[PDB]
Amino acid sequence: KIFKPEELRQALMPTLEALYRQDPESLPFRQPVDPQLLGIPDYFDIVKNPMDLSTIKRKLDTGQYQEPWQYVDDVWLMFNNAWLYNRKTSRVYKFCSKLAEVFEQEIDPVMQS
Ligand SMILES: Cc1noc(C)c1-c1ccc2c(c1)nc(CCc1ccccc1)n2CCN1CCOCC1
Repeated sequence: KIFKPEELRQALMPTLEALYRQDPESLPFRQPVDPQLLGIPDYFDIVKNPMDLSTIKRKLDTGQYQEPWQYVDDVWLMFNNAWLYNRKTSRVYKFCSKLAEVFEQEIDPVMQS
């Protein structure tokens, strides 16, 4: 499959928008994790490949995703990072799990079409 980056933007962006609409659950994911602001100086040791919603949006706007799985891989990276770093009892871990449930529902049909 050859992929049109504006046709992929139009197909994929509503799945990203689905994640942004979740409030409060998307709030920690809207900008890059800032370890200084959050007081978590080991974050970049543990999380080698950070990702967040703003980064995925800018990637999709600059035509960075040659094919849709690369996009799906970034969304999962963002989730896996938050699950790796955070305790299971934490607000952000539980928000991650909600976002992942939303994403799975949204992306399923879109990757079909
Ligand atoms: C994502 C992710 N992965 O690991 C952590 C830790 C986060 C993360 C990532 C971000 C998190 C956050 C947790 N909790 C909050 C709000 C509470 C807070 C805690 C300490 C200091 C200040 C606030 N935010 C901050 C959310 N703000 C909202 C407004 O825009 C900037 C980020």
